[PDB]
Amino acid sequence: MKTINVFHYDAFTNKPNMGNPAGIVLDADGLTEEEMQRIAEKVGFNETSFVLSSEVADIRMRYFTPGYEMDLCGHGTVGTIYALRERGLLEEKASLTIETKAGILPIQIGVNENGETFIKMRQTAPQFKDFAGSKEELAHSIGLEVNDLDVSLPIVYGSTGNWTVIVPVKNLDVCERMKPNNEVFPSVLKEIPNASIHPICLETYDEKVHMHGRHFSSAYAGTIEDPVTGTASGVMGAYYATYVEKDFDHEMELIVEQGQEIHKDGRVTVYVTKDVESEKLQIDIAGTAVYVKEFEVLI
Amino acid sequence: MKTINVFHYDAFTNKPNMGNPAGIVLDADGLTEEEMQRIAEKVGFNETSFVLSSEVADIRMRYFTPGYEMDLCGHGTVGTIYALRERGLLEEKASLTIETKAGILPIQIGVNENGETFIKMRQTAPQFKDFAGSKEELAHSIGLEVNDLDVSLPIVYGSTGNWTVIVPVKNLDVCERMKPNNEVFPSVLKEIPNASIHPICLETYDEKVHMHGRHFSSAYAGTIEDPVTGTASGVMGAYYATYVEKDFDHEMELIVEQGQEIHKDGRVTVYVTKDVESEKLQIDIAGTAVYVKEFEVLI
Ligand SMILES: [Mg+2]
Repeated sequence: MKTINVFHYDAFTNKPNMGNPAGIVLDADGLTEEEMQRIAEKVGFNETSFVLSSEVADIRMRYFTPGYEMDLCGHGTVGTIYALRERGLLEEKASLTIETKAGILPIQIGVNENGETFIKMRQTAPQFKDFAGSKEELAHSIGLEVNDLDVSLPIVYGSTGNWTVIVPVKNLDVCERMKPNNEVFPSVLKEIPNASIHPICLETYDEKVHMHGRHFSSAYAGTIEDPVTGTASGVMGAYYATYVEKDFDHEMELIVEQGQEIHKDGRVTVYVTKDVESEKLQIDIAGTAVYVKEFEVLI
Repeated sequence: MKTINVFHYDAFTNKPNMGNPAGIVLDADGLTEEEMQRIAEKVGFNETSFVLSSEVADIRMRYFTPGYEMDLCGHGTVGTIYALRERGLLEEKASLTIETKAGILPIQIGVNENGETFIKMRQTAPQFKDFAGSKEELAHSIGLEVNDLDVSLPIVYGSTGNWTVIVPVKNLDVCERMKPNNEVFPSVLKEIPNASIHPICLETYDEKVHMHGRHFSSAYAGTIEDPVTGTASGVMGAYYATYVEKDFDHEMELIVEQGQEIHKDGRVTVYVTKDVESEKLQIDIAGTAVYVKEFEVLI
């Protein structure tokens, strides 16, 4: 048997246990892909990342769920680069390239006002489609009634890499009552039956934050609810810039929060940029992260 | 998008192109399994080896044929360690360990009777089974008549890691007449259909060597003839100690030659020890290697 040290960092939070868990093997150059998959299974977190040597970038990363390899994982990238940086395991520079199976990712490493290191990455340009299904059926699928929805803002499918349904609800009291019936989502979401559902409101628990959301997994995911979701956060930023606060020049940013209803406290910073030659908004997200624990896995 | 330097050293010879070609990537830590497989396919050698980081041994190695990964490769290990040492990429030591998927291999290094650097490896204790099939079909499958076989020595399946059939034939003249019909081997070798066939005789081209072999690959392999075969040579040494000369004091060494019929000239040194612990023969082999070329592979 071999002994592998695995770290647990929580992404998109500054407090242990209050974010999206990210397993990390800080130097995976001694491992095969089969070993990586087995380590991720034994770790049993939603995802475990492996830091590797690269021929074409500063580093390479592979991302695994307990059952399969993913081409990309935003929260795993945030947690992993944060850990490398904070541990003294990176070169002295404010940007990094990461070789992945989906391409080379440029990463920016910065510090926020509070002195915390933030990891910033680009998402895919946003796409929206109107939701044309039944609002009452949608409300019921998340344990609500139709008058819990916010009539003033549109329900839309949105993607900056993965499709989710942005469902505006009246306030936090509504969010607290939600109960996802994920198995029924496909019947309600005709256009994109495998989308997740991400209800939102502008009322927030955290003071510096502009939007609140909750994330309910697709019917095809197995899971019920994700703690702090970087992909959906990017969609929320694009949505905000498109439907809520449209009047900006060049660049705006907002912070979204997630996880309070399940005893967490996640925050994602979303940067929305427009350029005169670009057909769509440009979306970046950034988050900080925090050490949770380290433990041994035998393989 | 990646340019990989591939080295070619011939194993089990001191003369360029007179041994068993070993493709070598000296630092493969930037590569996936798929990339390593693709490089092996492009190179086209019977085996290409990849040097990788290890947390539990001096180095780690993976071995690939043009089509699939192998668990072990003696000639690739010899060529690779010889190359690493030649280029100063290993701590210069008389012993080291190599992590492989099949286990950690202890390796010894020294200077042989001929003044060349040897790489020495432990094989598995010999297993034998009598060949009970048709000697006629066997002889024909190697382009011989049944009369060309040496009746005074037994035909056996033998393994020190890979099953092969030791087929004693008259002499070197008979060896030169041979031509393998590998496709028919499984139908001939009823007991172990996927075995290779390794004819031998005690007449040698080099008077300072003890046994002559030739290696005809299994039907399943992507080859027809292997130039200098470490596994089979270990079986030959065991065979010598078991069936030819059983009278020695604790340990003996012999040299086997292979490759002359295809215009090469390989040598494997075989160490046979009467292990008191296992109460069975213990077999090591060693050989030298030689630089042939370097070239780039784009993947
Ligand atoms: Mg590797």
